[PDB]
Order: sequence, then structure tokens, then C-alpha cells
Amino acid sequence: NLEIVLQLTALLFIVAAGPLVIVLLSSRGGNL
Amino acid sequence: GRDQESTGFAWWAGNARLINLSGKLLGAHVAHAGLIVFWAGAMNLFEVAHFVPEKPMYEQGLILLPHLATLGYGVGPGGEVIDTYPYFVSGVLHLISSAVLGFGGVYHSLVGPETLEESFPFFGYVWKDKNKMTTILGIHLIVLGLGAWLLVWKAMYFGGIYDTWAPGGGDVRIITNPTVSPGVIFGYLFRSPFGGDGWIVSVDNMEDVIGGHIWIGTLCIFGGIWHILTKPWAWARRAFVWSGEAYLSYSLGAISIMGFTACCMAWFNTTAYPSEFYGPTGPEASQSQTFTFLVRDQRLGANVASAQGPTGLGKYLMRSPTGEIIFGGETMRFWDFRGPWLEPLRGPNGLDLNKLKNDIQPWQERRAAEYMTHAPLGSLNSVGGVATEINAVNYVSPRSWLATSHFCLGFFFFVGHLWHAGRARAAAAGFEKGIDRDNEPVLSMRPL
Amino acid sequence: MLLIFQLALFAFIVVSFLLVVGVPVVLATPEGWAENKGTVFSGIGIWFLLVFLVGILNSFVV
Amino acid sequence: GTTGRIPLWLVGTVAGVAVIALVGIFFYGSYVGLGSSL
Amino acid sequence: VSRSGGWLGSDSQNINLDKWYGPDRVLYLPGGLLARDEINPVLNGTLPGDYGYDPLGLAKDAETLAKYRANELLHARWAMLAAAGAIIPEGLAANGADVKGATWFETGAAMLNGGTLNWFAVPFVNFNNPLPLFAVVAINVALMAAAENYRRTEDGPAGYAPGVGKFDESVYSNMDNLYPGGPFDPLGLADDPEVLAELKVKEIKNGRLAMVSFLGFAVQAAVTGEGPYANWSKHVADPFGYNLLTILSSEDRAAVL
Amino acid sequence: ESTSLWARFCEWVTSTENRLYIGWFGVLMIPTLLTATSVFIIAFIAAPPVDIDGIREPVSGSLLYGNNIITGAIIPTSNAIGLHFYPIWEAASLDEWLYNGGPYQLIVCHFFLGVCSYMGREWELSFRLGMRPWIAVAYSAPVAAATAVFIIYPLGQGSFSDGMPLGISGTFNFMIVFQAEHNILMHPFHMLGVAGVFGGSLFSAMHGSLVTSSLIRETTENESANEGYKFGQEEETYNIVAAHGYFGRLIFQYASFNNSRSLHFFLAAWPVVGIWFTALGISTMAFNLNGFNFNQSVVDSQGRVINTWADIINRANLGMEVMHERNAHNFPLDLA
Amino acid sequence: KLPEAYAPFDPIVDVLPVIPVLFLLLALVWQASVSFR
Amino acid sequence: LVDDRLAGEGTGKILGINDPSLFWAITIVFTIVWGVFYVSTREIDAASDRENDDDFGLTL
Amino acid sequence: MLTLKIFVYTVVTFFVSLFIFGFLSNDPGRNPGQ
Ligand code: CLA
Ligand code: CLA
Ligand SMILES: CC1=C(/C=C/C(C)=C/C=C/C(C)=C/C=C/C=C(C)/C=C/C=C(C)/C=C/C2=C(C)CCCC2(C)C)C(C)(C)CCC1
Ligand SMILES: CC1=C(/C=C/C(C)=C/C=C/C(C)=C/C=C/C=C(C)/C=C/C=C(C)/C=C/C2=C(C)CCCC2(C)C)C(C)(C)CCC1
Ligand SMILES: CC1=C(/C=C/C(C)=C\C=C\C(C)=C\C=C/C=C(C)\C=C\C=C(C)\C=C\C2=C(C)CCCC2(C)C)C(C)(C)CCC1
Ligand SMILES: [Cl-]
Ligand SMILES: [Cl-]
Repeated sequence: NLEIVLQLTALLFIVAAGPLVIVLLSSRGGNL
Repeated sequence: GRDQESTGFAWWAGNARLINLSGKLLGAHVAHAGLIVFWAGAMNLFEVAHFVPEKPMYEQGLILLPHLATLGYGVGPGGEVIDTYPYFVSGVLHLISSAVLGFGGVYHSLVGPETLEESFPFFGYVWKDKNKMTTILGIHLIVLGLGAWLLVWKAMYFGGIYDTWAPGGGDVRIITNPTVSPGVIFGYLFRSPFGGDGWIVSVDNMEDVIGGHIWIGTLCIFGGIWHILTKPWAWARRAFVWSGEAYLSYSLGAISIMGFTACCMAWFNTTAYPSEFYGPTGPEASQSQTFTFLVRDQRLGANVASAQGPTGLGKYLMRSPTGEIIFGGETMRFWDFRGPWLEPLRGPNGLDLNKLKNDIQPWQERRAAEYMTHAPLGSLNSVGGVATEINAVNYVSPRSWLATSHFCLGFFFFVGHLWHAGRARAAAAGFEKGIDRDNEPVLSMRPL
Repeated sequence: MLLIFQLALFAFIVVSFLLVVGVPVVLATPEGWAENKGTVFSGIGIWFLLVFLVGILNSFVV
Repeated sequence: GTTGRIPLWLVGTVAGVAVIALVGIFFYGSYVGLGSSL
Repeated sequence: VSRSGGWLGSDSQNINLDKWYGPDRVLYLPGGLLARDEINPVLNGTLPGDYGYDPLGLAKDAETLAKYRANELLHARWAMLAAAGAIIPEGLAANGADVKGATWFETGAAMLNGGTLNWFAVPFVNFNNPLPLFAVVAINVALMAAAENYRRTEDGPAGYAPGVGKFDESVYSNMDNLYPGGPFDPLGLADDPEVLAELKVKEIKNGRLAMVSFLGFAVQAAVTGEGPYANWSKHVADPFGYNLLTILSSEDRAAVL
Repeated sequence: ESTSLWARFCEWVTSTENRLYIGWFGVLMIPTLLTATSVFIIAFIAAPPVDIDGIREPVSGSLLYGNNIITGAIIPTSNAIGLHFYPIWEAASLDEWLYNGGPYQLIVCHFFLGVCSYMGREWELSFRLGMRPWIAVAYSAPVAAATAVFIIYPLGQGSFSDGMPLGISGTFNFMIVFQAEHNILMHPFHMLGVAGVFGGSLFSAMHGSLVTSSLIRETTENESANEGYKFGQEEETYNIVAAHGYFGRLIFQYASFNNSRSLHFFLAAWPVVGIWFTALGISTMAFNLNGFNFNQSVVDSQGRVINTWADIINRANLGMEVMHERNAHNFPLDLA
Repeated sequence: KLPEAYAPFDPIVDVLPVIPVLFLLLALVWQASVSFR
Repeated sequence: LVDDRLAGEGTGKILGINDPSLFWAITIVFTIVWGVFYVSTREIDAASDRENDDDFGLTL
Repeated sequence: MLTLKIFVYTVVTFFVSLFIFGFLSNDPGRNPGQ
């Protein structure tokens, strides 16, 4: 099950990379 | 960005705020281009990773690898995949290229110039400038022509293109004599779209395929130079709406036609879409069933030519309404199907009876047997077979996915023409927001 | 070279993730494209160097 | 006490992700275990 | 009346020196990446091909820039002659011409052991050049040493050039160290000041292209061991099959499948 | 003012003073629809039986040949024809054209051009009257459905004989065979189509009942309430706030459209989007991408298959499959 | 499959193709952050 | 054979032109319609009140 | 049947030509707004 664990881990980053950008801009008062 | 307070467009029509922001509109189009290249790269690597050599391409749900195979990458004689490394570098090259394409999209969208008309007159444009619009049309017309010449260069100088009709079996072949005769080219273009004719979907040689792309490459280059050195004439100026949304609707109508044509190409054509990679077509599978039962019943002992069905028509062999000897049954409708495994048994008058009972090669039987079981029939959840079948086989033909999807895209982009072209005329005329309460046109008309 | 190649590919993935989040953040930030523009170019340059490094190392490992 | 409010868009985003995750699990379970034909 | 004119009909001469000279001169990075105030101040847009490109701060004053530009223009002009002269003879031999020592990095060995070279006046008859190696070394060194000393001392002997007819030592005076003109401009293409400024830009830009190209010719010779024409002909013949990556592989890559 | 023949002709064609607007799409719509109408009426009354399956077994579809209004139909073209173009001039005799199902192709081909031109004619009048141009977009939904069952489904299946017969009982045969071969009921797009028409029927009833419930008193009880409205009124004939108040209490305040413009867009979008997907559903099933197949999906611990309601549907689908086109199949698989 | 050198990175490839559909949702969450201005 | 027919079905003829007379039918009709249209363009444009210069046509 | 084919080709070309040159006759200018 190491394969699916790695797939979910990689999936966790990418589904968070997007919102990570928005929250950083929202917190830092960015031009978003 | 902007808001509805200063633009009048809500968030759900937000990209309409870019109509006159040429700089940001550039980044929008470059960013979507990065997405297209990203998907091509990501889906290519996804298919390469999930590729098992013990099955054919069409049994693994691959739609991009067949496109690479038809270009003659990593395929040996007979449609056998020998090496998937060329498929790998195709995915990597697109994936990396999407990054720089994505950066330019993000740069030209978020922090680049909003309008290019001031700082960069070469790239700046206003939709009303018909001359400038034609130059952009002319320029991008040349790169399309050059892209077409890449295909013929691949087919004539760089390895070649996979020919499913090649003598000695389907293989990668160098095209040395492309068919550039005007009669052949015009014959395909102005052919009927009905049965037997099939418009351009009936191109059945790689000589005609890359012969046509020579014409397309040349026409687009000359058309590019033409539309660069000339501005639209008076007849055109009084026939088209010269607005940014109007130009979009013209393209939407165009690629709607292209979407429908790709749907029919993937469904019927066996030259540009070899059955070795995309699987059998609808007509091919039905034609393969009667061929399979003709072969197996001969061994059991039966005169297939003299065998009658319940209806009195030939059980195995009958005549088309034009006289050609064809396979019997319901597949009488598919009598205009032509395939690499079936043409050797076909003479000038149709299927040759002597060759059908004396010279059926084992490879022809194996091809027809394989094509019958992989008929383009399946369910939404990818259950192979007719709707009245058990959950045993996990298979839907790539032709089914390609034809079904690009018809839905073709139809919706036709609604794009209807929507974006209707609005283009109304906005230019100036009543896209509603009827003037004090100046209603109908109120000034004679009653019916 | 297999371990060297995989380390370079992993480094390429990590720096790509930094650019995927870092670049839009500094671009949207008003001061970002004026001050952090220097460190963005370093990230782009390193990213391209790893592309070519992984590219040549692919020849000796595949 | 602690002054503050959770942003509404953040509530919608997290709830939206949870719903998408729940649907994905249902589609995952469609291919495994009971009801998978396997 | 003018000795200069356009190439595409009347009013087809449009020499824009603004793009290559002055504040709005093009730069090695676009507008959105590099601000014009970040350029080294010594690069003020008065020299041909001033793309404002000097990292490492090598040019720190006008004198240093002038000294290096004397080096750049000479390295550029020699590379232009070399780039053309390193690949043209090899292209002849590959197409069937009788050229001994086609590849540039093997011409020297051909003159060893008393062997000679064939000079091809390409449009016309070829030549079985009799000059032996000892003679070639002597004549080439003598002519080159004399020519370079005249450039170094900025003075030479009286002689004949078609543009100026017969000239004396006086013409060598008042000649630019880098753009002598005069006898060196027999066709008189430097008469128009606007044309001369534009053509100066084309000289270094073709020159800088040649310098990087010859660098590739050398690096490529070390790696692939073939002449530059052979590398080009086989990249064009099979691009994906013959490139840097394929050579570095140096093995029959097993099919992945 | 105009003196040129074409200038006067183009003014008449685009004239909004005609009782029925013609326009440029009408010079295509009128001849095609009249051609299809003429042959349809003549064929529905007096056409000879048609050999639809290509097995030399003609099927009677005309009133003068023993059918009533329900069972009468224009039989599709013969299976021997397939997708081949079969105009009347490609037949040796008009008797042969009738026998092979010629009239069906003539109707379908001219009718498809008629509805496409009818759609454009709807845009053209809106432009001539200075109104917003998206009634034609809403009309694209029924056009897509008509195009799917007359053109695209025959195209994918390989024969015009698989198109919908132009008749009432012929339509039912089309649906039943369609279920047996594609399991259309289990397809998510007929599901969206059903929600489109059930929802559209619900929304039509609700909007009609809510507006009727809110009519402002302007008449007596011995007169129709309709008399309270005068054609050309500048004021509203019903109280929108009152109707919103009723429906607000009926479920909850924010489940109701306070905006008439948003409400009417919703009334248009819901059925149009639903019919778009069910039209796509038939189009996708034309290329044999059938609906969900959950047969033998539930098996017990030891492997025994436990039937579900989907398996009972398969039993009904099995019965239709083995009975449609009884004499047409010589081989076990229905690949055509 | 991928080349043996790229085998450890296979799980990343298995999630890459779904990224483009995330951009549509990313635009939606971006508009929600700015209150659909 | 027993009967006569055009026998042009499924033969891939350009515009379906089995005989050259069909070419004259299409060409003559198109030329006539084009002929009456061509001699009326100026009158139609005159109604616009603008001259069909490089700035003529519906433009937003 | 050729006579029928030529008649139909004449008729179809006639109505299509009117459609084509109809929209080329400054169609966009035929609107009630200004
Ligand atoms: C292919 C899809 C696509 C693309 C390319 C664009 C592009 C654009 N949109 Mg748009 N939009 C889209 C879809 C898209 N949109 C959809 C589906 C909707 C409906 C919800 C909208 C609704 C919408 C509205 C309402 C508006 C826009 C606006 C804009 C423009 C400016 C946005 C901005 O500056 O705000 C800033 C955005 C951010 C700061 C957050 C995004 C940060 C980055 C870009 C995220 C991507 C990170 C990426 C992975 C990094 C890798 C790149 C590289 C390092 C490899 C821009 C050109 C605005 C406009 O019109 O300009 C006037 C605006 O008003 N859009
Ligand atoms: C259709 C795509 C397109 C178009 C029309 C433009 C247009 C423009 N760009 Mg832009 N850009 C793009 C894509 C595009 N760009 C991409 C993909 C990137 C990421 C690398 C950038 C990054 C970029 C930057 C950083 C800047 C511009 C700038 C500019 C403006 C002028 C200066 C310039 O040319 O700079 C860019 C010059 C280059 C990028 C040199 C590239 C070398 C050649 C042209 C590459 C061609 C390779 C080949 C044809 C590509 C094959 C096709 C591919 C899709 C497979 C100009 C209006 C400048 C600006 O906005 O001023 C404020 C600026 O600073 N661009
Ligand atoms: C290639 C690759 C890469 C890259 C990646 C990327 C590019 C990523 C991106 C990604 C993205 C781009 C992401 C994003 C996503 C999004 C999201 C996750 C969101 C969602 C949302 C939701 C779910 C919700 C919504 C809503 C709102 C809030 C409003 C209202 C309504 C609703 C609720 C619906 C990496 C680095 C890995 C490395 C390796 C390779
Ligand atoms: C403007 C804007 C928008 C959009 C944007 C976009 C669309 C972007 C794109 C972007 C992009 C388009 C990006 C891309 C990226 C990519 C990358 C970054 C790559 C990576 C790669 C890597 C990292 C590596 C990989 C590998 C190889 C090499 C081999 C195999 C293995 C592997 C896979 C590992 C939005 C909507 C938000 C809205 C707002 C505005
Ligand atoms: C590559 C290739 C080929 C082909 C080629 C070609 C040559 C194509 C072309 C095509 C062309 C060359 C053309 C087409 C099309 C066009 C179209 C489809 C359109 C038209 C449109 C429109 C839109 C019109 C309109 C109108 C006018 C007149 C103006 C205004 C008014 C109206 C709107 C009415 C072949 C087959 C061999 C196969 C293989 C590949
Ligand atoms: Cl039946
Ligand atoms: Cl059958």
C-alpha cells in the first residue's frame, strides 16, 4: 500500500498548493 | 483585477472584463496554452506509466499514445509497440514546456502591461483595426502552415509515418510520392458526406494524407502572406461584425465543425487512426464478426456462398445494392468499410469467393477475431460489451471515447457560436442590454 | 549515477514546487516584483539548470 | 476572549473539499469491496 | 543624388538608429525584467550593439570599455572569417569536391609530411597549391606580423586600393583604430553617416554570432569528433536520433516497453 | 427609395412588416420545410410498404395501407442503403425509391436544414426588432434532440434505418430498442433529461400558479381575470412581492427568487440545459457509449451473484434484445 | 511503464493529470476570497 | 442489366456532378444571383449614409 | 431522373445563392438601433 500512500501524499500537496497561494496573499494583504 | 462596480460584468462573466485589456488578455491566452501543453505532457506520462506490453494500446484506455504511434514512434511492424521511450520524452518535453508557457501566462496576466497599444505598438491592437487584425490572422496562419509542413517533413525525411496499408504488413514507412494532384485533393474536399463518400473522412492513403497537408501547408503560408499584405475588402467590411467578441464567435463556429469532423474521423477512418492502436471501428467490428463465422463454419464444412439465411438473403455472402459481393447479415450496411486485413481478399468485383475459401491467411483470421471481441461497445463505467452483458470485461474503445467526447465538445462549441455571435451583433448594434423604454422599435411599426 | 540522477530529479521537483507557489505570491505582492524579483530569477535559473542537468544525466542512466 | 471570525470563503472551501472527498470515497468504494463485481 | 538607398522601392530606406543607439536602445533583457536604470552607467548607448549587458562589471570606465571594444571587434571579425572558412571547405568535400583536409581541425595535419592543400576558387577552377608547409608558415607569419604591426603602429606603406586609387602614408593618419575606412572601404559603403551607424550594429551582431558559433565548432569537435558540417548534416538527417544526448548515451539504449 | 431589383428584394426579405417574417434564413427554411411537409403528408397517407431492415420484408406505415393515426409512420430508409445518399434521382424508378424508404431521407435531410434555418430565423427577427439574441440558443436544445435522433444516431450506428420513424408507434419502437441496446434509462444524461422535463414541468406549474395567485384585482367575478390585463400595459398585472412572500413562507425565505429577471433565466436555463444533455446522451450512445451496466455487481462471499434491481432491468432488456429485428441477425453479437 | 530510473517518481505522475481541473476550482476559490467582487 | 439508373451513388464525385450539365445549372444560377447583387452593392451601402471606406461595418 | 437532378440543382443553388448574397448585402446594417 506504499504506492497509494505516496499517491495521496503527492495529491495532498497539489490540492493544497493552490489554496496555499490564496491564503498567503489574503493574509499578507496581496493583490488577489 | 476589476469588479462589477466598474465593469458591469459579474464574477461569472469575469473574463469578459479582458476584452479591451490586450496585455492581460494575452496572459490569459498564454496561460490556457500552458494548460493544454501541461495536460498533453501529464496525460502522456500517465499513459506511459500505466502501459503494460501484454495488451494492445486500445485495451488500456490510451488516447495519446496512439497519436504518437501513428507518427511512427516506438512501433514495429504489425502495430506492435517495441519501445515506449519516445512516448516518454514527448510527455516530458510538453510538461517542461508548459512551465515556461505557464510563467508567461502568469507574468503577462498579473504584472505585465494591461494594454500593449502604448508600449508595444507591434503587439498592440484594437479589435476595430481590420488591417491589424488581418496581420495577426496572417501571422498565426503562417505558423499553422509551418506546423503542417512538420507533418510532411516527418513523413518524408524524419523516419516516416506509420502506414497501415503498407505492403508486407503495417509498418512505419517513408512517404516518397505524396499525392498533390488537384483532382484528388478537390475530390476529397467537395465529396458528399454521406455513405460511400464520407467527405474527407474517407482518405485511405498516407500518400493522400500527407499530400493534403502539403496543400494545407502551402495554402496557409500563401494565405498568411496574403492576409498580411492586404486589408479586408469593401464586400467583407459590410458582411462581418468587426468586434472582439465577433471574432471569437467566428472561431467558435469554425472549431465546432472541426470538433464534429474529428468525431467522425475517429469513428470511421482507419488510415489516420490505425486499428492497431485505436482498435476496430464500428463498421470494422461488425465486418469482422461475419468474417470470423465464415471462417469457422467453413472448417465445419459448409458452402458459404450458397448458404441462405432465414430471410432468403445470403447468410455469409450477398450483393450490395450496387452489385459488389459483400458480407451478409446486418453488416450489409457496412459494406463500404475497407481495412488492411480485408482488402487482400477483395478483388475488383468485391470479396473474391475463391480467395475466401482458399487463401485466408492466419494473420487475417487473428485480426478479425481480435476486432470482433473489442468492438466499440461499452458502458459508462467501462463494462465491455452490449448493454445486456455481465460485469466481466473492463473495456471501452478509444474510438468511443474520442468520438463521444469530441461530439459533445463540438456541439457545445456550436452553442458558443450561437451565443457569442448573437451577442456580438446585438452589442455592436447597441441593444445587448435591453430595449430602450422611450425608443422601442416595435412601437414604431405598423400593426400586423 | 542512479542515486545522483534521482537526487537531481528530486531537487528539480522541490524547486518546481517552490516556484509553483513562490512565483504567484511575489507577483501578486506589489513590492514582490520590485524587490523579490532578484530571488525569483535565481529560482528560475536554478530550475533551468536542473532541467539540463537531469536531461544529460538521463543519457547515462537510461 | 479570542476575537476573530472564520472567513466565510474559507468555510466554503474546507466544506467544499470535504464534500468532494466524500464523493471521491463513494466512487472509490464503487470499484472495491461490495458492489464492485469483483 | 545619394550613394545609399532603400531595397524595396522608393522611400524604402528606413534606418532607425533609436533601437540600437540612445536611451531606448534594446537590451539583453526585456522591459519587464530589467529596468533601464539597472544598466551599468558606462554603457550609455553610444557604441554599436550596446545591449546594456555587462554582468561582473568588467567595464568600469570609458577607457576600459574602449580597450575591450578594440578586442571585441577584432575577435569578432576573425571569428566571422573563421566561422565561414571553417565550414565552407568541408561542405564542398561532403558534396563531392576534391578538398584535402576538409574539417577545419584537421587541415594542419594535411600539410605535414610534405603534403599540400588544394585551394578552391569555388565558382571556377580549383588549384593544386604548391606552397609547402615550411613556406606557408614563413609567408603567413611574415604577412600577418607585418599587417598587425601596421595596425598596431597605425601607420603603413604607400600603396594602391581601388576605392582611393593610389595613396601615400598620409592616408593612414586620421584613421580610426577600429574603423579605418579609406582603402579598407573600396566600395564606399561608409559614406552615409546613418547607414554607417546601422551597419556597425550588423557587424558586431554578425560578429558576436560567429564567435559563439566557432566556440560551438570547437566544443563540438572535442565531443563528436567530426567537422561542423557533418554534425549539421546528420542533425538535419535524423534530429532526434543524432544530437548531444544521443552521443552522450554512447550505448544501445535498451527498449523500455 | 431603393430602385435596384436586389435592393428592393433584400428590403422585402428582411421586412418586418410581413405577416410572417421571412429573412435570409427563411429563404432556406421555407423551401426546405415545405418540401418535407409535402412529402410527409403524401407519404403518411399513401406510401407503399418499406423494406426497413433490408431483409426484403416491407413494413406498412401508410393510412391507405391499413394503419391508423397511431400506428401510421414514415418508415426509415432500408438497411441495405445504410448511410448512402439516396435521392429520388439515384433510383431507377419512383417505385423503387418508395420501396427502399426514399421518402424518409428526403424528409429528414430537408427537415434538418429547416430546423437549423428556423433557429437562425429566430435570431434574425430578434436582430431586426432590436431585442436580445438568445431565444435561438434556447431553441438549440430541441434542435439538438431532433438532430440526434434523425442524423447523429443513424450516423454512429451506420444506417438511416436506425433513425426514429416519423410516427407515433414508430417512436415507441425507437425507444424500446434503444433501451435494449444502450440502457438509456441508466445513462446519466437521460437522467438529466428527465430532470429537465420534470423540473421544467414543475417550474412551469409553479411559476404559472404563483403569478395567477398574485393577480391584482382589476375585474369583477362575472368576468375572466384575463380581462384585467390590457395588451400594452405599462404597469405590472400581478404583485411579485406578494408571490415571493407566499413561496418564501412555503419553503423558506431564501429558496425563492425575489428577482423576476433571475427567475425567468432559471425558467429558461433549467429545461434547456437538461435537454442539451439528453440530446448529448443519445449522441454519445450513437457511438455505443452505453449507460451504466451494474449487472452482477453484487456478489456474496463465496462468489454467488446477488441480483439487484439493475439485474431485473437487464432481464427486461434481454427480452427486447432477442425480439427486435427477429430475422435480421445471422450472428450472435449485435455489433451493428 | 516509465524507465527504471524514474520508477520512484511514479506516484507523482499518477496524480499529475488531474491538476488542470484544479485550476477551474482555483479560480472559484480565488473569487470567493475577494467576495466575488 | 434490367433497368437504367444514374449509378452515381457512393462514387465520390465533386459536388455530385455526374454529368457536366449540373455544372452549368449551378454556375449559371450563381452568376445570375451574383450579377443582380453586384450591380446593387453601391445602392445598398448608400443607405448606411457612410462610405464603404476602411472604417465601414458594424464595429463595437 | 437527370432532368429531375438538374432541376433540383438549379433550385437548390438558387435559394443558397440568395442566402449567401443576402447576408453579403450589408446585413449587419439592417437593425433598428443607432
Ligand atoms: C484558463 C482559465 C483562466 C485564465 C487563464 C484566466 C485569466 C485571467 N482572469 Mg479569469 N476566470 C476564470 C478563468 C481564467 N481566468 C474562470 C473559470 C472564472 C469564473 C470563476 C474567472 C473569473 C474572473 C474574474 C471575475 C476576473 C478574472 C480576471 C482574470 C485576469 C486577471 C486575474 C488577476 O489578475 O487576478 C489575480 C489572481 C490571483 C492573484 C490568484 C492567482 C495566482 C496564480 C495565477 C495562480 C496560479 C499559480 C500557478 C500554479 C503558478 C505556476 C506558474 C509558473 C510559476 C509555473 C486574467 C488574465 C480578472 C480580470 O478580468 O481582469 C480585469 C477578473 O476580474 N477572471
Ligand atoms: C503568444 C505569446 C506571447 C506574446 C504575443 C508575447 C508578447 C510580449 N511579451 Mg511575452 N512571454 C511569453 C509569451 C508571449 N509574449 C511567454 C511564454 C513568456 C515566458 C517565457 C513570456 C515572458 C515575457 C517577459 C518576461 C516579458 C514579455 C514581454 C512581452 C512584450 C514585448 C517584449 C517581448 O517580446 O518580450 C519577450 C521576449 C522573449 C520571451 C524572447 C523569446 C525568444 C523567442 C521569441 C521565443 C520563440 C520560440 C518559439 C517560437 C516558441 C515555439 C512555440 C511554443 C508554444 C512551443 C510583448 C507584448 C516583456 C514585457 O511585457 O514588457 C513589459 C517582458 O518583460 N514576455
Ligand atoms: C507538474 C508537477 C508540479 C506542479 C504542480 C501544480 C502546478 C500544482 C497546482 C495545483 C492547483 C492549481 C491547486 C488548486 C486547487 C484548488 C482547490 C483545491 C480549491 C477548491 C475549492 C472548492 C472545493 C470550493 C469551491 C467553492 C467556494 C469556496 C465558493 C462557493 C462555492 C464552492 C463551495 C464550491 C509539482 C510542483 C507537484 C512537481 C512535480 C510536477
Ligand atoms: C492567470 C490566472 C489564472 C490561471 C493561471 C494558470 C492557468 C497558470 C498555469 C500554470 C502552469 C501551466 C504551470 C505549469 C507548471 C509545470 C511544471 C512546474 C513542470 C514540472 C515538472 C517536473 C517538476 C518534473 C517532472 C518529471 C520528469 C522530468 C520526468 C518524469 C518524472 C517527473 C514527472 C517527476 C487563474 C485561473 C488562477 C485566475 C486568476 C489569473
Ligand atoms: C490536409 C488534408 C486534406 C484536406 C486539405 C484541404 C485543402 C482542406 C481545405 C479546406 C478549405 C480550403 C476550405 C474549407 C472550408 C471553408 C469553410 C467551411 C467556410 C466558409 C464560411 C463562411 C462563414 C461563409 C460565410 C458567409 C460569407 C459569404 C461572408 C458573410 C456572410 C456569410 C456568413 C453567409 C485531405 C482532405 C486531402 C485529407 C488529408 C489531410
Ligand atoms: Cl423490432
Ligand atoms: Cl448479423
